[PDB]
Amino acid sequence: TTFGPKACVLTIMHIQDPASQRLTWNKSPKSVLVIKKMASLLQPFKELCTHLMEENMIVYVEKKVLEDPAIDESFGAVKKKFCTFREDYDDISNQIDFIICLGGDGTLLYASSLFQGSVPPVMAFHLGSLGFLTPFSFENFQSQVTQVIEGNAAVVLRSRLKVRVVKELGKQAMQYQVLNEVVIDRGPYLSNVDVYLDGHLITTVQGDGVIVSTPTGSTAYAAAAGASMIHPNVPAIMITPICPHSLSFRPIVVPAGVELKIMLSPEARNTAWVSFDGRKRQEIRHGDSISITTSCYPLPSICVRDPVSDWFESLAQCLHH
Amino acid sequence: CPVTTFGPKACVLTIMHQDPASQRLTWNKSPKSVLVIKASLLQPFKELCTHLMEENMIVYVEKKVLEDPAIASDESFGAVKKKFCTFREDYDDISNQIDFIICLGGDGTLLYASSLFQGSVPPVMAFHLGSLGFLTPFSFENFQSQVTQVIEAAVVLRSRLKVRVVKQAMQYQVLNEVVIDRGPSSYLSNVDVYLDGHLITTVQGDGVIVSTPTGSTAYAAAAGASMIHPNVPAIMITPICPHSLSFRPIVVPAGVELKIMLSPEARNTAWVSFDGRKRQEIRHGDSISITTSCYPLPSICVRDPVSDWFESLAQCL
Amino acid sequence: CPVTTFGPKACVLQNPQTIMHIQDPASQRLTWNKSPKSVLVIKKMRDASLLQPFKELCTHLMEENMIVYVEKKVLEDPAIASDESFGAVKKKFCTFREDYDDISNQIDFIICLGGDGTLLYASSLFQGSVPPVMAFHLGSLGFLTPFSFENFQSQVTQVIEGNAAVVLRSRLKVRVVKQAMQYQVLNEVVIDRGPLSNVDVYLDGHLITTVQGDGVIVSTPTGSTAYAAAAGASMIHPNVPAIMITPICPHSLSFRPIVVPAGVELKIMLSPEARNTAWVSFDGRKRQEIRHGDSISITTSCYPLPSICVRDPVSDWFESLAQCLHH
Amino acid sequence: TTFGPKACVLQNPQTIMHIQDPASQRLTWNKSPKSVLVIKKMRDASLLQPFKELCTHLMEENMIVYVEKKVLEDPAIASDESFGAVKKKFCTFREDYDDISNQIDFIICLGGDGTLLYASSLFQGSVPPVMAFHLGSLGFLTPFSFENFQSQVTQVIEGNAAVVLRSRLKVRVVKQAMQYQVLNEVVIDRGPSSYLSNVDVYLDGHLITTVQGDGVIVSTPTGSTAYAAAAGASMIHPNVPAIMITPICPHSLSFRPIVVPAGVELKIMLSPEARNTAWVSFDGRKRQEIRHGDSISITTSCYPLPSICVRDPVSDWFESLAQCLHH
Repeated sequence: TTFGPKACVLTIMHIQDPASQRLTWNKSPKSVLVIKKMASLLQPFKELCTHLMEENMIVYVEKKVLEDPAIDESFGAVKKKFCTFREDYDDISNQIDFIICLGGDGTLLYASSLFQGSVPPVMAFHLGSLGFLTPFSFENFQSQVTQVIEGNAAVVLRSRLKVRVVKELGKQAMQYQVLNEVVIDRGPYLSNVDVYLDGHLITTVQGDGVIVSTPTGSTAYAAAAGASMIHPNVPAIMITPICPHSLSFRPIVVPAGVELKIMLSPEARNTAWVSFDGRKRQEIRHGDSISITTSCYPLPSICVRDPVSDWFESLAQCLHH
Repeated sequence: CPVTTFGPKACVLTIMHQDPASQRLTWNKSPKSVLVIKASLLQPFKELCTHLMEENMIVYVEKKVLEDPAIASDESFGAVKKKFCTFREDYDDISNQIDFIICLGGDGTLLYASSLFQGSVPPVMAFHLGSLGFLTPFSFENFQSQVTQVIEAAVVLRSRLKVRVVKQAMQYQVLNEVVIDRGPSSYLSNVDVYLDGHLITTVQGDGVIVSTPTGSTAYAAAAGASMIHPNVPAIMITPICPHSLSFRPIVVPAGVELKIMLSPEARNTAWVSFDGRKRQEIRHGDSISITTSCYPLPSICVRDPVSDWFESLAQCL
Repeated sequence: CPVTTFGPKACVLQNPQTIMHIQDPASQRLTWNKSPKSVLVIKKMRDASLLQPFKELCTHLMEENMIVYVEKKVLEDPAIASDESFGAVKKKFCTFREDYDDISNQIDFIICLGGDGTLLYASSLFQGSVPPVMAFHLGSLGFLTPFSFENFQSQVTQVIEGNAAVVLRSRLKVRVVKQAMQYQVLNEVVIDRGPLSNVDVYLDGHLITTVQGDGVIVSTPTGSTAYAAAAGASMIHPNVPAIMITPICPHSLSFRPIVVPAGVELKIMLSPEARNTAWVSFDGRKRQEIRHGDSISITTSCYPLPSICVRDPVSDWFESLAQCLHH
Repeated sequence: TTFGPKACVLQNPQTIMHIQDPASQRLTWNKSPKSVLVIKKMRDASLLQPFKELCTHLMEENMIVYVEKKVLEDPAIASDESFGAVKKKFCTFREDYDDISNQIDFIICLGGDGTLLYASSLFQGSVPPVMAFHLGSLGFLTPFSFENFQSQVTQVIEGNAAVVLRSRLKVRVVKQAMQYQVLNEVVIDRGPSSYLSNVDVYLDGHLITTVQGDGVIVSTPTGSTAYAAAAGASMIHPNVPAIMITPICPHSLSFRPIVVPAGVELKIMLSPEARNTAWVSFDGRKRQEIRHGDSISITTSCYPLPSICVRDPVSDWFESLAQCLHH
């Protein structure tokens, strides 16, 4: 904090080291929500659920998972002991102690959509490929699940973005938590979307649109639009234009504490559309604003080895293929 | 600052202790020595140095600056020219003699300041005359009052990389980047990149750039990297014209240790550069270790860390 | 002239059915079999800077005893409607309705005021043979507007009375079979996803890939400075015979833009596994859904757009490129 | 062709060009081939058995087989006692010392990558027909599978095989005038200079831009899958007549890759204000310094490389593209 022989820097933040973080259970978990990728995961699902119940724990699954014809007379005993919820009708946000994901892709996106406030710890398993969000192998799953419950497992606090859509009626405000990104794209050539950073007009996006992503979302849609692969321990917000009219408009990475305000330019002839992790697509009209900030509710991803090692392994596998 | 509770039963159990957007400069003692680093700049150089001396301060400059016939022929500036405290770039170490640095003109003035201060760096106040750039936020108009205001200020702590080359061990502090390229070799490079001891990949292409957020607007930008705000703690790995098009630029946490060396199967040698200078050959068995330096470059703001960068981007776009 | 002998013993047989007879793309000139009488004037919409040049050019063309056509909506604009001086001229225009009237065989040559969509709007009106297009720039040079409005009278006269140079800007013929519909595009045909696309791309009957990404742009060398430019394509001189296939934000980063010969036939359709529908658009217009079983067949049109040159096809593009890289 | 109701383009004999259809070209032997040059990919053990098999067959078919001296020096070839009889019957040449340009009737390449580059460097005039085999992956320049090679080699010798005439660039370096033929590209880079390059690019005498970056790649459609691919260029079918100009890590992000007509003349030289020197490479070989006053003139060569086809120019490339996008 000393700069040369006479100067120094004089507000102080208290953050735990992202590389040293571990999970703690104030009380032993009892309710577990199981999420599986929407056929190879049928036997692992059946095996996991039987184990969790034999370990005296209430298992939650979406109603549609048990409706699948593949889900068996032998599994009937377990099938009857499940706690089911309906995705579009039921709120299980405050009922779940722990989350287990079977398979990759949108399992963690789906977990994030169910938990729009505090997110319970997430243990993600891979069956097919390693991916970036599923570090655990299903081999010796019983001992690993036990070590996560009984021990102090390492975690990556995968940041999320808080997205507030204010629409003129009074006014109506809608809040969304995105794990990967928030896309603002043109309606059916040139969008006219104004991007403000901490109150400063940064630019008017003219092109297909803009992706505002988290380091977790750096391997998602933004990757395809020219963004960098960002380790989930890097505190930042990424702004990636989609097919910009100005080729000089390169992807941008800003500090996690900035506030983004996105709205249609007053001169905008056409409307724009906003999407939250590819879901809940809705129109942005004149007078409507989208405010993006880093959420105070990150997704706690449990680790196999540690935050750095797990991502490096996923990167090494990514660059081997 | 995230909520540390995860659902109804879990939470997180090493604790680190300043907001990068709220940082300001403090003088334990008033500055007495200023280092000035700089044809369009000749009159503002004379103007500034006459002002700094009139404000009772020892002004340091490199010997070659005063050797210039534009400075040497000026008889009026002969009184000031004699009062400067000179140093020789390659022979003299002024690292612990300078209290504050002033840069005239853009480009490699900050790179040059970084090379002179391989330990703690005094605060840098950079002026632009031509274009705004990304590292020169101050306008030379009303400089007298601006400098008075800086002495009697907001700052960005621009991180640097600590580079260790073992072939004999050599240490270098780089402000922008360290480039490892194939040099005169036609054949694609065979550079092994290790992150915290883990072999990530073998770079096959023109090479790899390992940069700081400050260096993101430099060479890495041209190689497909993102523009990273200097308040983001991170190290960047950008391949140069990679053979695999899927090999995207990478941004890693500031606390990782990078190890770069030739692949055992490498038929040709690689070359390492430090902020474009001190180019040298990398042979088999030689290693380049890269970590974030504990000595960042303190760049003084015209407005604030966020606003300054946004305007440099507004001018860029 | 390439040497047709390959080493001491081999060569390529120079057969009459293999030798093509193409007019030099760099040496082409315009000829009037009869003097033009009708002119179509197209001006960039909602640009106030073009109002005075429009009125000036229209007054001149009529004073040169010629029927000046404009779309009805152009004269409806309050900027034109409020001007009392332009009344005499305003009454002498032949107006047509964009969506109702076919002026394809009534127009002798076209004049464009400003860049952007002016030329693609001309292409949409002429789905068969296209009359000569003389495009003017007011703001920046651009790539499709070579003429300066300074001394326009003499230039318009030189184009009518002389043998002006031309670039035959190729177009694509697009057949949509859902019922068959035919479209001519100057720049591109975009096949994009609805709110991961699963669009199959066939080249001369061969399935090349399934596009998982935002979609695909199939463009002409003229379209290379348009939408495809923003999606990572190259700038292609309009005298280069080719079809461009540019993916939009592909899932596979290794999927680079592709340039194929002008004589290939592209067939685009939804992959059998496509859960969502795709959308096809023609120079950003006439957007329509693509369902399972529907096909889009793309070939080079036999009706290219004749763009009049200030100097020549090569010189004009080089000048536009030099100005493009100066900015 | 007509353009609207009254205009057309004058079809003049001095304007009409007589170009061979690139899709219809086939190989003809004026005399049966006797001397074959065999080129195999360096540091690849998988090609050793195919090499031995091929060279035993060619000699059994009473033909003189040429190989570079270093190929037979390899311990894998040198130790094999069974291959000794064939090893003694080869005509060896020394790469940089011997000129075999007028001794070879036919070229066979084993494996991809630099094999065709190496063939091109040996034949700076007329190039004998090239039959390229793939063992590992299909690639873009090796269409033949080594399975049933005997019958394929015979069909190429006894028949009228289809051919792609892969254009080359003629490069004249005046620094003393030297001439070079490149199959893929000519690179002009900043070399060891920390400072951004200052390379002036002229197209048909017109100064287009000053490249300030790592440098510029001037490539052929064949070279589009080589170095230029890595620098942001498009994949161009080898039947597209064109020259490609791709900047390497340009200082201006707006500087996109460019595709120009095959008949343009490029002149590259240092900007008068250039503080540092540039370096010119020819297919990654013969690297040399470019000082003030030195010029590089690039045009399409009159000696293209005749690549023999498995099926045809279009089909072969589409298959290579389909395999490229499958991986």
